[PDB]
Amino acid sequence: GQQLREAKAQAAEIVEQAKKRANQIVDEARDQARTEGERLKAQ
Amino acid sequence: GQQLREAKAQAAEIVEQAKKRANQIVDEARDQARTEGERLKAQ
Amino acid sequence: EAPSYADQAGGNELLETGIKVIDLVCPFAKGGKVGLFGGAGVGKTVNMMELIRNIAIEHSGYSVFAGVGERTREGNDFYHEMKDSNVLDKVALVYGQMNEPPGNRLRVALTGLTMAEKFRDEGRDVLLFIDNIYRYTLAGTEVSALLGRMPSAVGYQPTLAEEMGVLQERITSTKKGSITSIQAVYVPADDLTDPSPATTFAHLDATVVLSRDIASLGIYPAVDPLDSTSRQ
Amino acid sequence: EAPSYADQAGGNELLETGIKVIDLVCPFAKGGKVGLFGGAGVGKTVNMMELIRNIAIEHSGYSVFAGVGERTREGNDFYHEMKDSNVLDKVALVYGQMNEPPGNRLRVALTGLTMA
Amino acid sequence: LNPSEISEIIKGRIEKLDVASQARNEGTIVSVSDGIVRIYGLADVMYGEMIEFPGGVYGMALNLEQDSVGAVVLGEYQGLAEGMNAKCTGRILEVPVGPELLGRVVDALGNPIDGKGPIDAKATDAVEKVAPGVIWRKSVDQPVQTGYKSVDAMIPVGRGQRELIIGDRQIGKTALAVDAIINQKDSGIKCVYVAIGQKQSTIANVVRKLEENGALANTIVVAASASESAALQYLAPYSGCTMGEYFRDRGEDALIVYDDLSKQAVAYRQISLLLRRPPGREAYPGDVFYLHSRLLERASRVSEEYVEKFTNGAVTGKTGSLTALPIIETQAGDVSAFVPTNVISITDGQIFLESAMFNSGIRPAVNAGISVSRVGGAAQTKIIKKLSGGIRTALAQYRELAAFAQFASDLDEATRKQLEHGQRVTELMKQKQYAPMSIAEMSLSLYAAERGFLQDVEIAKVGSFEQALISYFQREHAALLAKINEKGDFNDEIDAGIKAGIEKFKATQ
Ligand SMILES: Nc1ncnc2c1ncn2[C@@H]1O[C@H](COP(=O)(O)OP(=O)(O)OP(=O)(O)O)[C@@H](O)[C@H]1O
Ligand SMILES: Nc1ncnc2c1ncn2[C@@H]1O[C@H](COP(=O)(O)OP(=O)(O)O)[C@@H](O)[C@H]1O
Ligand SMILES: Nc1ncnc2c1ncn2[C@@H]1O[C@H](COP(=O)(O)OP(=O)(O)O)[C@@H](O)[C@H]1O
Ligand SMILES: [Mg+2]
Repeated sequence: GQQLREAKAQAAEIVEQAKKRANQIVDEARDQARTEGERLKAQ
Repeated sequence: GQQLREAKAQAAEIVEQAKKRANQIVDEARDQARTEGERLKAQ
Repeated sequence: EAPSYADQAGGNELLETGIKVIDLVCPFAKGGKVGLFGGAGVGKTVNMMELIRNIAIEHSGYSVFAGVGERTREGNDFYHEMKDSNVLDKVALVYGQMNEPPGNRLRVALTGLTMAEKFRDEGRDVLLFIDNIYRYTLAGTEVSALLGRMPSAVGYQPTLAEEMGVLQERITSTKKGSITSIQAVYVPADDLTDPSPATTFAHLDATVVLSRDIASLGIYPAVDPLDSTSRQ
Repeated sequence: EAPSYADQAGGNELLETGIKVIDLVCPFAKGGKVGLFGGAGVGKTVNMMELIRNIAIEHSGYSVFAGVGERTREGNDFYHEMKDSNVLDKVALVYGQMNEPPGNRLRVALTGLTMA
Repeated sequence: LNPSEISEIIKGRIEKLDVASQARNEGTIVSVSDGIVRIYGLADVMYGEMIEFPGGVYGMALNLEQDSVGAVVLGEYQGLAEGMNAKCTGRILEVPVGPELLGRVVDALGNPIDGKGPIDAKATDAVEKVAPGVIWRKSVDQPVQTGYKSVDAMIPVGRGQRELIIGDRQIGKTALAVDAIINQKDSGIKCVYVAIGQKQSTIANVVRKLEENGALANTIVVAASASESAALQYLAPYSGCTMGEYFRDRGEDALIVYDDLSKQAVAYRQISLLLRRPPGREAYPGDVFYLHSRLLERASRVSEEYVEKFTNGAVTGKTGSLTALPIIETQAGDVSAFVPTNVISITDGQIFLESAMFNSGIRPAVNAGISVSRVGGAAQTKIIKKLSGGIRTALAQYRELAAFAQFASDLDEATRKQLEHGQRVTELMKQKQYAPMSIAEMSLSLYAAERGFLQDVEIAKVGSFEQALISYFQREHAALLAKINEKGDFNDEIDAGIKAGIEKFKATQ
């Protein structure tokens, strides 16, 4: 019972870690596209 | 002992389905990041 | 003009509707007058469509349906329903709906009543259905200050009871033939002491008052049994 | 006139006040509007002088007061309280007093908004 | 970037200028007060005609008396003075119409305010119209999807339906209407959003949220903000309605939002009280029901014979429609007030948003006790109509029993299981802003609620369960979801594939 509860609690950690990688990838792509946009508009 | 080794195998299968879900949401975030960068470029 | 006092016809022969609250606490008569009072979205049209469907069982004469200031989509649905079920050739339809200028809404119920008066004066028994008689009255609001009149209480026209009486006294059964009439009557802001329903109350034989509280309990057809009376 | 549709700044940028309960529980927007409720004697004037001092010293901005229906006793008191708290030179004061005819009390907020 | 020859356009404009004299019918301003101008002269002016003033200011003639003409200014009146000239234009009040307004923000007269250049519309049409009659209508049966689970399951909206959105302030009325606009970006239905009386920063935030979700190019925005004249605030819904009626009359489908009809009635009350018209209930004019009923009747579904008569034979065998979502603001839940009861007597149902459910975190906040659609399941797709029969009854059993969860351990089995199913269906209908769901995803969530696969799952892990189930069906059964997303079909093959996927999800995930 201890081993099965430890496995479900580790599975939730793996899903939340990949969700934080998901939010970092989409927000850095938005920020990089915005900075290249202000570069072309100032140019 | 026999039900303990079955509990250890079910723990490893729960961990592998968590990594498959993790790779799925990281792939969908990469596709979202690509199409959002194209939308900010077009704007 | 209205028919005279000597041409009036008395009668108390019962008209069974198939609806339990209507047959219990405010029963109808053949050649009588029915009001269906109620506020916005409490049922008035659903009750009239059920009363058309159940009064059509034991009636074999003609019918006149007058749409006065209501939804154009409801007119199209009722026409295609009667055309699909082959009862269209007994019913004459007059429509002056919410999309029209107020002269059309002011005068369309007179046209439907003129057709019902011709069917009554041929010696027949006819049904007259009017969805919102309140919408005749409100059209008389919309032109009243443009006709140069000083306003009465809560902005109504000063000739309110006379326009109601000149319309409502032609609807009766005479000794030549009979008219059974069902009219839906709108209540503004759910207030029964507003002057347009309060003038409408004494022109009717049977009065069915609907309630927003009873419909909010989930009870349909939503009739207040302590507010609904009839002389039968 | 009002500023046009193309002249709107965009975003939902916050104005830092430096007060902890305001910046935690009910945060202010730049360009925003704040209703202020309560009676008298619970610290309304002290909060207004602290907002004047904080926007002048920490953000390099200014303040305009427009008193619509200003009681003359309380306007003299508010002027001397702002002299004694060293915040008078950070704010422009426009009063439209209670004993004035109501077009003065109608246009006094437009006068203070023009200076702002 | 800027060559000098491309600025030779001026020479071409000189070659298309008509310098011949044309005859005008002219008059003179006598008095200006509060947006109302009295004019002597103008003996050939029509009722409803635009009147040209200097400075590009227009007006509309309302009161054609025998010795004067009263006009209401369609803009700022404060530059108008006694002695200035007035001209007839020959034109009853018009707006430009066409597909060239898609993507643009305009005012109530169709002039652009977004700074993206002139609008090259090839047609104009009248602002004031009578709706088409009884014989030209067709009954509504095609779906409009808002993307919300509670709205598309319980109160379905069809093409040509009028559906009111009513409730108190700041509980999500603009949010539901804007997300219904954003869900039309791949459906073929074009969109009109009319803002009446709103703040300009709110309008600019709405158009930025339309551009950020990829739906601005499908949407015309008409704006009359809170510091404009009351004439433009009164006239902007009819102008946007004419802009949607261009797509209605040519066999296509459009959708319009009036985000406050309550502020339009306040502006028309202002115009009527400045004309000294005698008021009634809540100081509104006597024709205030007519103010809403002339507008909303124009939203309709019209038959193929009307479309064939309008285009003179060019478009054959197609119906057209215009769906409306008007929005009414209430005061502390009073739905029996005069303007809210006038608009309920006009629409085909309404969606009530409740403030207490919004304040408890039930964020789409739909009161299922009193929201209704008159069209109903005639508009719905087959799988959605089949799977949503048990949602409303589960929410109905939850209404009174939601206060019993503090003592529910000492109750009988049927009351306990009805309350457990009620908490599961209530937790299923919560949904975030700017997250639309397709037909297949709402069908998966509705099948997970309806067929008893929520029974061993606790309440705080319902919706996370829903998200994981959607992701599993996107990576294992994507051809099944592409089969459901065609036209919403349901049969035994789809039933068996959904139940096998949900049982494999409940066993292995
Ligand atoms: N589904 C939702 N989930 C979470 N928050 C939501 C949801 N829908 C709306 N909100 C939030 O509710 C708030 C009020 O919404 P909104 O501005 O649409 O309300 P409204 O009734 O249209 O208000 P207004 O009086 O400005 O017209 C917003 O801050 C919005 O982010
Ligand atoms: N008998 C009924 N059973 C179920 N629902 C009803 C019934 N009567 C009315 N309703 C509900 O109330 C709505 C409004 O009814 P309707 O007759 O159009 O009202 P009104 O004529 O008073 O405006 C209906 O569309 C339906 O949702
Ligand atoms: N920041 C504060 N710290 C300590 N005491 C305060 C503070 N703000 C207000 N007070 C107390 O509250 C009283 C009322 O403040 P004040 O702003 O003058 O209210 P009002 O202007 O309505 O009279 C002051 O006399 C002061 O003693
Ligand atoms: Mg009705």
